[PDB]
Parts: sequence; C-alpha cells; structure tokens
Amino acid sequence: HRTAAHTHIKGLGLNSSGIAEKQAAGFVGQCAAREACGVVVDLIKAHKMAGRGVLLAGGPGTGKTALALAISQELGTKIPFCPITGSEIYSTEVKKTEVLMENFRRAIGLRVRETKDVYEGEVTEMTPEEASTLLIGLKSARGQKKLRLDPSIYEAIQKERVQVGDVIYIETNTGACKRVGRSDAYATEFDLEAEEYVPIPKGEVHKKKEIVQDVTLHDLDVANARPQGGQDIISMMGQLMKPKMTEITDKLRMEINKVVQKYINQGVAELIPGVLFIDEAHMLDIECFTYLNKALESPIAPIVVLASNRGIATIRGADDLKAAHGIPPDFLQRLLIIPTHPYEPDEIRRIVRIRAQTEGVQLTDAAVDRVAEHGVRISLRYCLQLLAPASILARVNGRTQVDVQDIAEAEELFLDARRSANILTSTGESGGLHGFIS
Amino acid sequence: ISEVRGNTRDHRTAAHTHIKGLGLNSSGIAEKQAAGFVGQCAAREACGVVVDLIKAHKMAGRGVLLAGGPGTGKTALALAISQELGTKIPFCPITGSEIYSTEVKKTEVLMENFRRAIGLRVRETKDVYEGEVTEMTPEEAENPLGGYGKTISTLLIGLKSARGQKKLRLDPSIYEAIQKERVQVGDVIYIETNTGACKRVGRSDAYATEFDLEAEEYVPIPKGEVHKKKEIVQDVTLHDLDVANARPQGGQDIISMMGQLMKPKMTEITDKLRMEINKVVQKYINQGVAELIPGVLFIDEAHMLDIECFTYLNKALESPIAPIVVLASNRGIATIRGADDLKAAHGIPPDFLQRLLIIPTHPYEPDEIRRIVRIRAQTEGVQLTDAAVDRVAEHGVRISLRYCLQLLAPASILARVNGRTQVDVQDIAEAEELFLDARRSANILTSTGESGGLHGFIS
Amino acid sequence: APPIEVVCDSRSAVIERENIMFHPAMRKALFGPTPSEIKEASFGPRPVTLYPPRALLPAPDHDKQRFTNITVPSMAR
Amino acid sequence: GLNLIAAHSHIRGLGVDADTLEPRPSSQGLVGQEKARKAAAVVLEMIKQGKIAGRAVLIAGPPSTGKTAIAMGMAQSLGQDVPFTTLAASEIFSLEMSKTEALTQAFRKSIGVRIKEESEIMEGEVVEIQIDRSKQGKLTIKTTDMEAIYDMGSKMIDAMTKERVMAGDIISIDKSSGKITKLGRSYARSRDYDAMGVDTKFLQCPEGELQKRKEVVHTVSLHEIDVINSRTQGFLALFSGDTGEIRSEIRDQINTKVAEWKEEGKAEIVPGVLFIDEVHMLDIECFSYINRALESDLAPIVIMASNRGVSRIRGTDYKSPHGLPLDFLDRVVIINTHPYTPDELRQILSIRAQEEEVDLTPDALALLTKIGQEAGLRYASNLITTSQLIAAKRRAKQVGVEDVQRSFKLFYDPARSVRFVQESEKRLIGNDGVVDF
Amino acid sequence: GLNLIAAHSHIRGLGVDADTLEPRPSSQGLVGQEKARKAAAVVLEMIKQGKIAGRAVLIAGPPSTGKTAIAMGMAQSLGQDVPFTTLAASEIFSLEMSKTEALTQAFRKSIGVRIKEESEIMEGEVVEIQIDRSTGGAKQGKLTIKTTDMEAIYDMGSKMIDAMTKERVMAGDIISIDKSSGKITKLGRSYARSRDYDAMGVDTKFLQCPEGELQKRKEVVHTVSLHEIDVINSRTQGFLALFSGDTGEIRSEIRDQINTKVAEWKEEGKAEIVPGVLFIDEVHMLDIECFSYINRALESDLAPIVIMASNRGVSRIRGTDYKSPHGLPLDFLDRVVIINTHPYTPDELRQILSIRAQEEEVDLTPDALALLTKIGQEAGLRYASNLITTSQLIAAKRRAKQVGVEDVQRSFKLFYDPARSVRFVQESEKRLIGNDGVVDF
Amino acid sequence: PRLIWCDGGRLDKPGPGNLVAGFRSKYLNHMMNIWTPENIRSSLEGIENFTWLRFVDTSLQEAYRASHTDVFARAVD
Ligand SMILES: Nc1ncnc2c1ncn2[C@@H]1O[C@H](COP(=O)(O)OP(=O)(O)O)[C@@H](O)[C@H]1O
Ligand SMILES: Nc1ncnc2c1ncn2[C@@H]1O[C@H](COP(=O)(O)OP(=O)(O)O)[C@@H](O)[C@H]1O
Ligand SMILES: Nc1ncnc2c1ncn2[C@@H]1O[C@H](COP(=O)(O)OP(=O)(O)O)[C@@H](O)[C@H]1O
Ligand SMILES: Nc1ncnc2c1ncn2[C@@H]1O[C@H](COP(=O)(O)OP(=O)(O)O)[C@@H](O)[C@H]1O
Repeated sequence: HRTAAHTHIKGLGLNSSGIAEKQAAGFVGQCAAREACGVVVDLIKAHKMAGRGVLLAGGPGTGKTALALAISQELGTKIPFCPITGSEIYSTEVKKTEVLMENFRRAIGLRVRETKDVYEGEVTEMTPEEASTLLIGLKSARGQKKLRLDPSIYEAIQKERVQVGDVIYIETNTGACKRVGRSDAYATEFDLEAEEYVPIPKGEVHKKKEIVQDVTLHDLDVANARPQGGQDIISMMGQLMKPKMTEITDKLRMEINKVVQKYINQGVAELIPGVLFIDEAHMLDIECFTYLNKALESPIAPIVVLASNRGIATIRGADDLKAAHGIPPDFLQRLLIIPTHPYEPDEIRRIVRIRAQTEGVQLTDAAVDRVAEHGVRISLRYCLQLLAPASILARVNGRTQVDVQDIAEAEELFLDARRSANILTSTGESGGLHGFIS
Repeated sequence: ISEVRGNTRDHRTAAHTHIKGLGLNSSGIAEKQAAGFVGQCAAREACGVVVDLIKAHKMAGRGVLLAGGPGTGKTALALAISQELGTKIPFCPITGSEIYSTEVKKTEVLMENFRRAIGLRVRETKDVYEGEVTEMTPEEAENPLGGYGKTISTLLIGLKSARGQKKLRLDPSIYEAIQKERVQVGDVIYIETNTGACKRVGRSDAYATEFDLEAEEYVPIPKGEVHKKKEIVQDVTLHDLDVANARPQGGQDIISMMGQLMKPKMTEITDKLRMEINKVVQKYINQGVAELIPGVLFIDEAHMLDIECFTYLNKALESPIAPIVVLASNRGIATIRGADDLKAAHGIPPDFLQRLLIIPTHPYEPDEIRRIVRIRAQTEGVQLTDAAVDRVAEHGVRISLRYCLQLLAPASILARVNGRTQVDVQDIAEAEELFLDARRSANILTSTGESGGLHGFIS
Repeated sequence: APPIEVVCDSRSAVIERENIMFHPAMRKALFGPTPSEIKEASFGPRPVTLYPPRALLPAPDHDKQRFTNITVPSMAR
Repeated sequence: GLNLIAAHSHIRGLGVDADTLEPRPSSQGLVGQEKARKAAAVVLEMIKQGKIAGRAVLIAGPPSTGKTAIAMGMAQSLGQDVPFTTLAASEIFSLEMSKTEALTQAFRKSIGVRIKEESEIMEGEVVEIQIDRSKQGKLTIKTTDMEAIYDMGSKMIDAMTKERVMAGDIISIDKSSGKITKLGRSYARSRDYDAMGVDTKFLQCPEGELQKRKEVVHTVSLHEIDVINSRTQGFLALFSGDTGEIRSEIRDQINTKVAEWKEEGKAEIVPGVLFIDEVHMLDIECFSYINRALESDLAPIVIMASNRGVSRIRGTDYKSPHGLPLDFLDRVVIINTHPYTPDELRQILSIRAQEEEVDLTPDALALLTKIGQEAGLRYASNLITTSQLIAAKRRAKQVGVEDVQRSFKLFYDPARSVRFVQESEKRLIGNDGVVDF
Repeated sequence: GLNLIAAHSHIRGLGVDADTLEPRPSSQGLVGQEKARKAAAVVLEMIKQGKIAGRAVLIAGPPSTGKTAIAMGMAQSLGQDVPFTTLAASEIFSLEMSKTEALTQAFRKSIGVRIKEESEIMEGEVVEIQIDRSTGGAKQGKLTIKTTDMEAIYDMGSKMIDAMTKERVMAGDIISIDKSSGKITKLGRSYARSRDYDAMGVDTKFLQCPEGELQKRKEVVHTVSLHEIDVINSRTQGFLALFSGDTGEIRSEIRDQINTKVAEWKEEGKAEIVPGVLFIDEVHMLDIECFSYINRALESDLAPIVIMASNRGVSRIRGTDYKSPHGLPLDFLDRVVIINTHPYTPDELRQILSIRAQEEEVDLTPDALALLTKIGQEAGLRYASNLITTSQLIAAKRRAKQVGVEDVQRSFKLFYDPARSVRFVQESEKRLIGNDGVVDF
Repeated sequence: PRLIWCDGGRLDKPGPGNLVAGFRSKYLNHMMNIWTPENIRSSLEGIENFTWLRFVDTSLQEAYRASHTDVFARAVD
C-alpha cells in the first residue's frame, strides 16, 4: 500500500439511476463529467461498440485522468484497459501507423477457461512399455500413481535430465514439464553430489484446479508472426536476429480473426472488447489522425478515450492549420467531447481532506484552510504536494499532526513554479558570472 | 492438373496503347498521323535521330532532355523510342521518386539503374547427354588391381529420350554422382561434358504407377534430343553481374544459407568491383565472344532528382561504359530540391544542363485534338458520331487534353446501358456532369466552399 | 573474453546453461557427423541419411590464420 | 463474434438498378446521393468489364457527406471475385521500405491471377503400419465409410519414419507431390493415453471416399507472386512483413510470366480496385510516382477520396485545390458530393436506428433530426446509442425526448466545443502560458 | 587505483543532522548551503520512507552553485541499498531504439526488488584428492578436507569429479564448493604447502586456513531492478543485452506481466519492493516529447522519485519555439517542486577552497589562500579549484614545499579565467572566425 | 537469485507459480495458430488466405516446421 497520485480514486461514485453524487468514492464535485463517464462505462459493458471516440477537454490541473482511472477501476480486472501516452507512438523499427494497431490489438481481450491437472511427485520407475508408451510412477507423500505417457511428452521429459528419482511437475493438459530436484530419500547416496535436494510433496499427486486467464489479440498476432521464446535460440546473437517488431500485415490480422471466431463458435473462448486510453492526444500528429479515421471504422475496433488539454494550437506535422484541442476537424466530428470545468474554493478543501486521509497525514483545521489558500491562489497540483513533506517536518520536531508552522516552513523550503519564475526574472537580473544563462 | 479456359485472349487499354512507333520516312522527315502520333514533327524527328544514335553504338554517355508542358507527349515519345528499339535492347524506365531508398544512399540506386540499362549478349554452346536411364551395367577390367574386389573399367548407361535411345560408355568416376544423387532405373538425368557428373531431375512418368503411394515429382520424358549440341544466346544485364559478384546466390554453409533465407538487402557496391567488371567485359569483347549493348535510362520526372544526384550523374556519365539518359522535365523556372538557393530552368542545375541535348515539345493545335480523339476512339473500339467528336474536341481545346480522352469510357458505358451501340451527343452531355474536371471542381471549391464551417471544406 | 554467464546456484541453471550456451544440436549440425555414425551409415545394407549431411562450418577465408587469434612468428620474420 | 456494429454496417452494396443505372433513393442502406451514386455505378460497370486500365477517380466533397460510404458500397457490390484494397495514406510512410516501393505494393495487390485446377488429395486415418523387413510395405487407412490397403515401395516408408506416424494419426497425402502432412490424432484414441504431449491436436475422422478430387478456383494477387519469389522460404514474409525493397528484375520476370500464362490459357487476369483513402496526406514525392504507375497495362482502376479545400501540399510550400498538385488533377476525374437535406437526414438516422436495433418515438426522431441539422451526422449518429443506454438505465423500452435531451446535455457536439475553448482561454494551453487560477 | 581525485571526491554524504534536520554548516564536505540542504534532507527522508509515489524535485540555480554536489551528497547518503541512477539527458537520444522507450527503461531501472534466500557452502583446505580414473573414468573418488577445527572425508558423484578436474583442485587449495550447484571458487592458496607449488609465480599470495565450521548457510541478499527482469525475459539468453545495450523496443505486455508478478511476489511475502532515486541531470535538454511522457510516468505505483537540475533562465523548449522558465513547459512545472540555491559568500568560498585543498593534500600559506579567495570572488569556484592543482605543480617545478603568492600569480598568469577569455575574443575579433571573415595580419 | 532465474521470474519456464506459461504456450503455439495444418486446411479453397500454398513447392508439414523453428534449424533443413 503505497500512495500514488491517484490512490484515492476508487470508482465514479454513481447512484442506481446513473446520477453522480458529490463527495463520493474519492471524487469531489465534477458532476456532469462523471455522469458522462458512467454512460461510457455502460457503453463498454453493453457490447454494442465497434469503435467510438471520446475526447476529454479541460485544462491542466482539472481531473481528466482521474476520470480515466475511475473508468479503469469501474470496469474491473476483467475488461482490458490499455493506457498509452501520445509520445509512445514513435519508434525506430516500425512505422507509427502500426503501433496504433498494436495498441488496438492489445485492447481486445480473449478469456479462456482451463482445468489444469498438475502432477507433483517423485518418479518411481521409467519403464518403456511398447517397442513408445512409457509408464511413470509418481510417488507422493500420500501415495504413488501410475501414468501413461504419449511418445511426444516423453521426448520432453527426456530432454530434461530426469533419471530415477527426480521429483517432477507434469502438466497433463498443456504437456509442460519441470524437474524440481532430487528427492531427499536419495540424498545421501553419494556424499558430495551436486543437486537440489527437496522433500517429497506432502499433498496429493493429482491436484485439479481451474484457472480463468486472458489473452490479448496482439499476443496472438505476435505469436503467429514470429516464433517466440520457446524455440527461438538463434536470438542470443542479438544484432539482426533479435525479435524486432515487424510490420504485421493486414492479411495476418484478417486470418487471426477467422481463427478466433472459429474458437468462439465452439464455445471454448469468450470475447471482451476493451478500452484504449490515449492520453495527451496533441502529441499525435496528422499522420495518425488520418489512420485513426480509418481504423476506428473496422467492426472489431475498441472504444478510444482521448485526453487533450490544449486550446487552439498548431497541429503537429502540418504547420499551416490551427484547430481546437490539437485535433483536426476532419476527426473532431467523430468524437464525443466531454467538458471538465475548474474547481471552486469550497471544493478544494474536501480534496485536501481526502488526500490527507489517504496518506495517513492527519492535521488540524487551521492548516486545511492554509493548504486551501495555496490551492486557490497557486494551483491544485502544488497544494497536494505539501501534505507529504510537512509530515516529515512534523514527526521530526516531536509532533504527530501537522500544524500551520510546518506548512509555513514547507512553503519556504519548497517553492512552486510561480515564485521561482519571479526569482528567476527579478532577482536573477544581470546575466553575468553569478546569473542564469537564458 | 490446371484446367485451361477457352475464352477470348484480348488485351487492356492503357493511356499509351495506340502508340506503335515514331512513324518516320526513309529519310528521317516525320509525317503527321502515322503510327499513333498526330503532328509533333520536330520532336519525332529528333527522337528518330536519338534512336539512330542508340542503334549505331556511337552513344557512350550522352544525355537528352525532353522539355515541354504537362500532357504534351514526353512519355509518349519515350514509349515510342522503346517500341522502336525493340526488345533485345534494354530499357529501364525509372522515375525521379524511386532513387530515395532506406537501405542505401540515393546516389547508388542511380548507378544500379545504369547497370540495369546496359545489356550483355553472350553466345555459347551446350553439350549434354540427356534422358531417362534404362541400364546401369558395369564392365570388368582387363587387369584387376591386386588386393581389391571388383575392378570396373567402363560403366555403361542406356539413355532413352523421347525420340531415340542410345547406349553410352563412360569413365567409371560417374559412380560418385550416382551414389550421392541416388540415380536408379527410370530417372531422367543429364550428363554434362566439361566435368561429367550426372544430376537427377526426377522419376519418369512411365513408372508413375508401379507403386501406389510412394510419390514424388513425376517429370515426363525429355521430348527432344539425346545429344544436345545446341547453341545459346544469353542476355545478362550488368546489374545482374554486380549482384551475383557482390552477394553470391548459392553457397554450402550456414551463413550463406541464412543470407538467402533472410531478406536480401540492397547494399552499396564498391567502385573497385565495377572497375574490375568493366575491365573484364572489355577484355571479353576484344576476344570476340560477348557483345555490349547500351540501352536507355528514361528518368521520368527529372525535377524530382535533387542537387546531390546530378553531381553523381556527372561522374557516372563520364564513365567509358554508360547508356543514354533520356530525362523528362515539365517545369519552367523551378527551385532545385536539394539546394534551396538557385532558381534554375527545368529544375536542372546550370552545370548539368550543358550536357543535355534539349528537345522541345509544343502544345497541340485545336484541329489535332480531334484526330487524337479519333485514334483513341478506334483504339478502344468505342465508335461515335461526328458531332460527338466535335463536342469532345470542344472540351479538349477548352479544358485539357487528358480530360477529353477520359470522356470516352463513361460515354461508352452509358451508351451500351441506354440501349445503343455508338456514342451520341446525349451520352457525352450526360457524362460531362458525372465526371467533373479540375476547373469546375475548383469553382465549386472556391464559390460554394466559402470557409471552414459546418457544411464546408477544411482549408 | 568468454560471454557473461549467470551465477545462479541451482542445478537447473547449470542445465539451462549447458543446453543453451552449448546446445549440442547446433554443434552437431555445424561440425558434422561422428565417425561411428559414418561407419553405421557406410557399412549398412541400404543408404541412409545424416542429420548434418556435410560439415556445415563455412570455409574460412584466410588460410594461415583461421577462426583464432593466435600468432606464430612467421618463418620469414 | 468479432463482428460488432461499426459506422459502415448498414451499407450492403451500392444499391442502384443494374439494368438502366437508376439510383433509387432508399436501397441497400444508402440514401439519397443520386448523382454521385450514379457516377460510382458507371465506374463499377467499367471495373467489372476490366478492359480499360488505369483510370483515376477522385471523390471530393465536405466531411460527413458519404465519401467512404460510397467506397464501401462499391466494395460490397463486387463480391469476392474482384479484389479491393483499403489503404489509408498514412500507411505508406514506413521505416523499413521507402515510399515508392510501399506504394508500388499497393498497386501489386489489386490485380488478381485466377487459375482453376484439380486437387488429388487423400485423407485418412492410419490403422496399421506393416513394414516388411526383407523394400516394400503396406498402409491400412480407413474413414467413416471405407477402408483400404495400399502398397508402398522404398522411400515413403522413410517419409513415415521421418514423420513418426503412429497408429491412430490422420495423415493427408497430396499425390501430385507426394508428401505426408500429419494432421493430428483422432478422438477415438483420446481414451488411450492419459498425459498427452504438446503438439497433438484431436480431430474427427475423415468422411467419404479416400481419393478426393475436386475442381477448385485459386485466386492470388501479383503481390503474392512478388513476395514468394523474393527469397527462399519467403512465403511467410507476406504474413510477417519481413520484406523490403524488392528488385525490379524480379517484378519484370513476374510480369513477363503472367503475360505468358495469359497467352497459354493457364491464367486469367482479373484487374481490381485500389482505394487510396485520404489522398491529401501523400506528398509530391508520391504523386510523381502515381503519375507513372497509371500508365502500364497492369494498373488497377484507382479510386481515391479527399476532404480538403485549397490547402498546402505536404512536402512543398504552395497552395493547390484539394491538396493535390495540378499535374495530377489534370489526370483524374472528380465526382463531387453534396450535403444532406433534413428529409434525407431523418431516414439516415432511421437506418442507423434499425441497424442498432434501437426503437425511437417519432418526436425523438424529429428532435434528433434537428440536432443533426445543427451539428452534423457524426454527432447525431452518436446520440442513438447514448439515448438507448440512458433509457436502459432508467428501464424504458422506447427512447424519448427526455433521453435525447439528456444525451445532448451530457456530451458536446463539435460546434459548442469551439465556443467552450474560446470561452476559457486562460487555462487551456494555447501556445505560451497557463494561469492555473 | 581507480580512485583518482575528481571534482566531487570530497563529498561524504549530505552532511545534515538526522535528528532535528539541522544543516550543520561544515560536515562531510557540503559546506555553506543551508536551506537547499534542509529541503534535500526532507526529500531524502521521504525517499527511505517508501510511502510516496514518484514525485519531482527540481534543483534550480545558477552555474557552479552546488547542484551536482547536493545530488552526489544524496547519492553517498544512501549506500548500496536504495538504487540511485544518474541520467545525463542526452543518453536518451539514441539510435538503437526510440526515445520515449529509452526514457521508460530509465524509469524501470530505479525500482528494485530485494529478495533474501539461503545457500549452503563449504570452506576449507583440501588435504588430498584421489580420483579413480583407472581405461576407467570419473566414477568414484575421495576428497579429504579440513578447517582449523573440522576435518572430513567425502565421496563424490560423477558430476562432481567432472567439476574437480574442471577447476583442477590441488592438494592445498582453499576452495568453496557451493553444494547446490557445484561451482568451485578457489579463494586462494594455503601457506603450509608453499613447497608443493612449483607452477606458480615467484610472488604469489598465500592465505591461512579458514576458521570455524566447514558446512554453513549464508543469507545472501540480492537486489535487481525491474528493467533487469524485463531484459532477462526478452530473448532466449537475453541478459547479455543489458551488458551490451543491444536491447530494442521491449513489448509492453512483458512489462505488464512483470508488474503483475512483482505484486504477486509482494503479497506472498516472498519479495519486497524498494523505490529508488532517478537523477535526471540537465533536464532542459529534453524536448516536449519527453515531458509529455514524464507527466504520465510519474503517476503509477511503480515510479521512482525524480530529482533534476536546471541552469537556464527564460529559455526556449526544444522541439517547439516558445520560451518558458527553466526550459520546461508549464504543464510539467505544475508537477515539479522547486528548490532554489544561492551564490556563495566569500568566507564560504574560502572554506570550500580549504576543503578542496585538504582533499588533494596541498599545503597552502594563508596569504595564498586569501589571494585565491580574491580570485574566486571574481572567477568562480571551478577556476580557483583548478588553480589549486596547477599551483601545487608549479611549486613542484622549482622544488618547493608550500605554495605561495608567487605560484598562484603564475597560474593566474598562464591560464585565463573565462571572463578574460571573453575579453580576449572581443578584442581579437578580426582573426577569430566569428561567422564569415578570416584576416591574416 | 533462484527465484527469478529458475522458479517463476522467467515468463517461459512453466513451473508452479508461473501458471500462465503452460496455457499460453499451448494456446498460442498449437491451438490458436494460423500455421497448424488444421487451421490451414480450412482456408485453402479460393479467395482465402492460404490460396497460394498449393503452388509453392511446399506441403503443410513444410510450412508447419518452417513456422516454428529458428533461422538456424530452418537453414539446416
Ligand atoms: N474530483 C476529484 N477528486 C479528487 N481529486 C481530484 C479530482 N479531480 C482531480 N483530482 C486530482 O487531480 C490530480 C490529477 O490531475 P490530472 O487529471 O492528472 O490533470 P491532467 O489530466 O490535466 O494531467 C490528481 O492528483 C487528483 O488528486
Ligand atoms: N502526338 C500524340 N498523338 C497521340 N496521342 C498523344 C500525343 N501526344 C500526347 N498524346 C496523349 O496525351 C496523353 C498525355 O500525354 P503525356 O504523355 O501524359 O504528357 P507528358 O509526357 O507531359 O506526361 C497520353 O495519354 C498520350 O496518349
Ligand atoms: N447516403 C447515405 N445513406 C446512409 N448513410 C450515409 C449516406 N451517406 C453517408 N452515410 C453515413 O454517414 C457517415 C459518414 O460518411 P463518410 O464517407 O464516413 O464521411 P466522410 O466522407 O466525411 O468520411 C458514414 O458512416 C455513413 O454510414
Ligand atoms: N556546499 C559545497 N561544499 C563543497 N563543495 C561545493 C559545495 N557547493 C559547490 N561545491 C563545489 O563547487 C563545484 C560546483 O558545484 P556543481 O554542483 O558541480 O556546480 P553545477 O551546479 O554548476 O554543476 C563542485 O565541484 C563542488 O565541488
């Protein structure tokens, strides 16, 4: 349990009728944006979505990404959520219209249920039956058990160095085997052998457990393009033979859709459409808002929550047009735009109290007003970053709770950006030996 | 296996289908309305002089510019030269925006295209024994070596082609072929003459049913000779020699079996290799075996080459073995792409422009557009009345040349949909509003598209 | 230098090192066949194949000093 | 099932009369764009004829008018026979291959080669391997109906040895080539073993005759033939993407052999459609190659879309209509579109309603028509889903005026977002400074 | 031996008190700066707490006012426990990979995982080895060893005799048979068999016998970051990449799965997460494409505390064209918290020069120290701190013991301070290449 | 340590604790794979993706071995 910048966000805090209530689940105020994000969460769960775009306006300091983490904890662990910033789309190995499709294919989720039948235990004998099939007795501390092996899983046992009485761990379903060690009954056969002597497991020999587990479609794309991990031994050279990201063509995705729809029609897997949260969308340039306008029109595309804080700025990559939000109006008509208004002075105190009781820092009511004064007069990100140093100035001076004096000391030890700009301009007047170098 | 369809073997209509040659006299004077062209006399005479320069083998690094505006016939003259020279002289029509690569420097794709433009004709012989094996019968030697078992002096092979069979006595050191390649009775082989090591092609088709399941390729009997003494003409471009000397094709190791297994990368070629290949080709010409044949490197849209490329072109054209460089520029006073300093004519630097024989190209008269329309219409097969020809010529003079050659396909479609066989004035007057030109599109774009709003364009 | 290895004190780490950093399939595929395998392939009644069908080591392109860095003082010097 | 309701889902073909080319208004999804749809029908009828090679058809017009809708209508109303290629222009700017080659491959994909043949394959489940160590052998294979014993001579016994075929596998032999392809094992032997391996997948038994012969119609593209002949095992490159600047001599040999196959009657060339979406993103270094690749015999009928007015051309610094150079606009033909009347807006919203199975009261449809007239199509079509969902939260079957006004109150159209930005400039990062209150 | 006297070899910690956080004015090297060192003490005491995210502290100030000094003090006042990583902000602009991902690896390098597990080792001198290779092979053998206390005989497996002829264990070696793996690290040679070693050098070290028992368990503590695990789980044998930099774009699902297994290791009690410190030196050399990623990498649970130092005043941001304070955008200056430093009073200059003189062990007369303080008032700390090293050597020219005024006045005569160098450029315009002209006398 | 290098730090070693690595190995390399011969045999008859496989000199087993080995083992083949 360590505090982040969004630890106190638990959920959107809605009613049963989809109406936001003030000071609920960590948020303070911000009604209409939480109502709209609740509608977005219901749209994601409704499974009637093949590409929808949601933009979040509002300047810096307001709660844009807090809404996104509220959505991410409102969906749960089940439905996949991929947060990427705009600046991650640039690479030096692939084009930047292919990393977008890699994020779209990381967004869609594919849930498979398995019943793994694991076999822990000490090998009793290695008897080749036919001349082929090789029986193995797996002795536990509860009883041994015979086991008939396929002639291909035995060539995976045999590659491992399993001889007489090594404890092993056979997966029955997936056919995965690991040699855990040599059993301690055969420990002191010789006296300085070099193995890992482990005791016989004091449980069952046949443990049957079931596991629900997810796979993203991008992992299917990578595992079908290039051999990965298992038998890819020439990758230890590194220079040309490493697993470099390659240009996954449209034909490969068009076939992987066929195969996944085949395994959904058999009732094996389940499909769950995810969320792609692209943050600070002004860093996306015009060679990607062209490609999003195509890639959202697929019948498989996930919902895209874009976040952008800028005003009428210059679209990157094409310097001769200005547009709102850094988003071209060719693309801006698709988006559902949600506003994010600033904070009143009576709605900053509650954020101070919630952020204080998240970090455990308790403080008197005469200091909450001072932190709210710095929140009104300077910024919201700065006033919340004085609750943690002042507690360090509290338990050192023989106190437990934070008073006005510790914050009056921390405002001098920890200057903000505005007073540093005033010192940088006015106090740092002459550019000489002991001056700043503009 | 593959089922043959008995349909009509027609061809497709491109923009330069009707061009069939220059259409000159026996004295070089051009003649109007001949072999596809209409008019354009001096340009066709100059291109005929260029064609004569190419076939006379006196060109050794010249350069020809084609000026003139867009839609006047530069690429038409280029395809006319390429169809006038034939097929046995090379022709590599690259563009200006095809030297920009991401594996090599852009002053290297130019040199590889020079080497694509040069051909080399080699005349040799081919002496092979050929066909399906019938017997492999040895013969015991007269004096066996003491201390060994069998001693075989001459190995007999009965080769049966599809015309006649023949017994063959051979040196016994064919055995190392036969054991390594697994040659049996009923397998077509070929035995060369310079070394004499037979290599199996495959099991014959007559023995395709002795077994049932054990299958491989079942190649037929060689329907030809049994003793080929056949001569071969063989055309190799010098680009192919550069590639086969730089990156060897077939090796026997791991890393050359990863090189052909991984992607082939264009690599830059050191100049010592090209100097050596030129020095040896000029030796085999002096022996009187190989013929050098220079071709044409038609670099279309020559204003896309920046100033870093013409500097390499000066070096490459001063080489003793180089083809002709037919450029194609359609700009007036333009800024050269590399150095954004000098505004030069045609996009060509003034240093490079002195090498070039500049051939002009003039606009077309308003009574020659209708002849081009008649030739293009009888090329596609779309027949049409004379008032329709006059209306298409009206649109050709008043708007564009390339636009009146594109009101023939939708007019023909609307004609054979409406229920007729020939195109009248009504079909073109209806198809002129389904396919607007650039001019009325810009008029709608400026007039109706006032500013960026709701129902407006994005400026 | 030799390549960097992992000092992990299990038996499985030593087995994975001697199966990746050495990996006898590639060594067999690179250097060629065992002479016992040559004998059982060349005295048999029927022709049989070999998994390294020839020695797949490439021929070194420098005759006097191949694949090492050891220097003998040359006879002229 | 990997098929969800996108924006282009109600457009099941172009929807014109095939006899006299009359665009009836409400047919196959598309609504009321009669002249552009007539022109697209003329284009489609000269595509299926396939004689006239290498035109270029630009589709201009304002945004939210239907330029990609008509393209998807032309894509649906061709079938699987004639190819089609959806390539947005930002796909070309790659870091492994240059712009010229990555745009040549867009032309090489849209021309198919069609070839019909007879596949002489043999399915079957192995019963008993009988090897006579004397060379000969016998293979017993069965299906759900038949069972047979076929002889074997020398070497496919060694192929069985290299494949390690046990009793119970499902083998397949292509007798025109002769190579064993083990398909897996049968469900009748899942009861046999207990701890299976990794590679084993279970299958049903083959059904019917052993010797199956069937006439199949293969259709590849020229890009397939170009990439397969690139390197040795290069067939996996077109799935992976691990290919680069393919040489021109390979493409020359391939075009020569496709002409030779057309002469000998083996192959039929089917020209297709290349669709270059948002063509204004191409720089002049790409139009200088498009102006030459539309000259050869092997060039598809290119259909391209555009939005922009008199704008700058990327790569250079001079304005031009439609973002295209004028030496390229002298070559193309242009089909303009027009914005929509409210009578068309109402039934387009009705089609988007019946596609998403959302029921609307007529008052809500009239209100949504007014919202679409005041804000556009892309915002009005995004309010059907939201009003349905808000109706689902308060448990109502039919959406109403209240739910549409709620959806209009919550989410902002792009017309009011500009006034929201210009209303509060001191906090949005304009270009220099932020107040932060 | 690799401890050559650098420009920061005199700082032995932050120097502040750890009980009332008072910056005592002269301790452990850092002398004079008070308010900035107290704020760095507060930041240091909330790093070792661990119950805070990745936050951002910007050490802004003029040149040569002790910013790298405070960072190196915080580096020395943590030991080899909490991972401190320096990052000059031009190591990011690489060509092996992209730029944002190169920044992500520098975030992942500063989140350690500290796990403690046991091994069983054996000390001791080998008395003798007998190996029954008689044609036989490595089948059986006897190993007799001893400490000062113990003595023992062991029998050996085949895969231990193949490690005994692998390390060539003599009769007298001091070996460490790690029992769980089988590796043999010879700690040295025993002194008592000094006759029995012929194939050794003439100068060869010899140890004593190990003291204590012969079979003991060690509780070794390893600490590896998340970038270590990321590079390990990226290829077949991929840890070589983090010794050769040949790692590329690591796919993000690997980082997500390792962020899941680290949490599953923490909840099972098998592990413990230690948040480190990342020092981005010269943060103004980042373009806005970096700040649009640092604004969101400082949001997750797994993010180290970023300490960063800026020199510039109102300057331009790279990538863009608009100016800003400290070379940083304003939406990123909302995140950071700024510590401002101050120039140095002359007595503090004098005692900093005194510490730099005592570090290099150079004797100074007080008159020369007064002259050197007078120089440092007009030319900065770096110039005088180099005049010290120059003046010692100039005193060593003429065979003197203590430096004096007659050597500081020579070092000030030969090596120009940069103010007189700027005056030299301004008064020698026509021959120095300004932009266009070269005049030759 | 022996936790990361041997037990469960590697995402490929399917020991206990790394419960994903068996499932992920099987259902990405043998079930949901577009190169297994069952998932090729259903897509070989027309406009579909493995149309061309009849004409290149391969078989299903050639393609399946070619899409799981390295560049090394494919070179030995
Ligand atoms: N409604 C809210 N309740 C509590 N905290 C909030 C709320 N809105 C914003 N915050 C605070 O704002 C900070 C996040 O600001 P952020 O949304 O990241 O701005 P931006 O999205 O412009 O970067 C978090 O520290 C969070 O505590
Ligand atoms: N002399 C001519 N006779 C017949 N057709 C011509 C003639 N000149 C040009 N054309 C036609 O004009 C069209 C456009 O000319 P083009 O070659 O594109 O000009 P440019 O060479 O400037 O690009 C071509 O399709 C060609 O068929
Ligand atoms: N005639 C029409 N009938 C029905 N729906 C249409 C019609 N025209 C356009 N649409 C719908 O309007 C939307 C916008 O068309 P589109 O071509 O995407 O606009 P743009 O050209 O701006 O990209 C499409 O999703 C399409 O479904
Ligand atoms: N408080 C201090 N105690 C001792 N030496 C200091 C102190 N402050 C600065 N210095 C010395 O001054 C020099 C400049 O400090 P430094 O932080 O490198 O400057 P900058 O901030 O320009 O990098 C350093 O070599 C350091 O030795």
